[PDB]
Amino acid sequence: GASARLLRAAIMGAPGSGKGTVSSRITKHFELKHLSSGDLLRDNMLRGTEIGVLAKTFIDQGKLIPDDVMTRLVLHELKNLTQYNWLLDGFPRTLPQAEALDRAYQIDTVINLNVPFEVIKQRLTARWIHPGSGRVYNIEFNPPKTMGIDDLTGEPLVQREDDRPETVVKRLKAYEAQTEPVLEYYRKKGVLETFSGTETNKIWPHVYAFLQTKLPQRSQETSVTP
Ligand SMILES: Nc1ncnc2c1ncn2[C@@H]1O[C@H](COP(=O)(O)O)[C@@H](O)[C@H]1O
Repeated sequence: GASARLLRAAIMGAPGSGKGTVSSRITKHFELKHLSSGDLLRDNMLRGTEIGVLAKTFIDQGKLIPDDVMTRLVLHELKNLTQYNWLLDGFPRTLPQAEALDRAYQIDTVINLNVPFEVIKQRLTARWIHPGSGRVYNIEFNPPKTMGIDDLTGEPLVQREDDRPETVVKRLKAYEAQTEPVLEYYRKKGVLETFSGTETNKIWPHVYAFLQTKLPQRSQETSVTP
């Protein structure tokens, strides 16, 4: 369609930054292939491939899969997608992945969502479970009537170790350490576009207006016929 005009883009953002929502809306409104490296890894795992076994090992220890493995897997998929616009998501995560990618394809725009630390920390530590019933409470959307207590039984709620504040802080500092070199690398290339905000619905209009200058709105499903 857009003949020598295909978008090679990447989207970046901390866990809890709303990146997942913004990636959904981009794919809802524009004609592009969204390649998510976490989804490639889940599929390989689901299919029980050798990279699926390798990956599950690391992901269980919350580590990054080595750069060469991750780069090979992604580059193999992009080989197939050259005729489409694409949005890469979760890759590059490290500076060897970004340098490697640059030897194979020219990346035109990297979208970075910059949301304050405390906002991301509040999102990621918000979930509590009542173990007996499976009832979930999210402090932002449906808080219990008394904190740490199940509404219906009065029994205590618990939080997974992953959702605890200290664990979350640790994950965010690691993500920052990892991706800060990547952002600086795209910033020297002049391809980094940063969108800052505290709510995803205030950031989205700007990302939408920015990609509309770049690519084809998916033909017309106006579903809010309001
Ligand atoms: N670009 C990447 N490099 C290395 N590991 C990755 C990458 N993308 C996904 N993963 C991993 O898969 C896990 C979940 O990915 P994510 O869906 O992006 O949180 C991460 O903790 C890493 O173990």
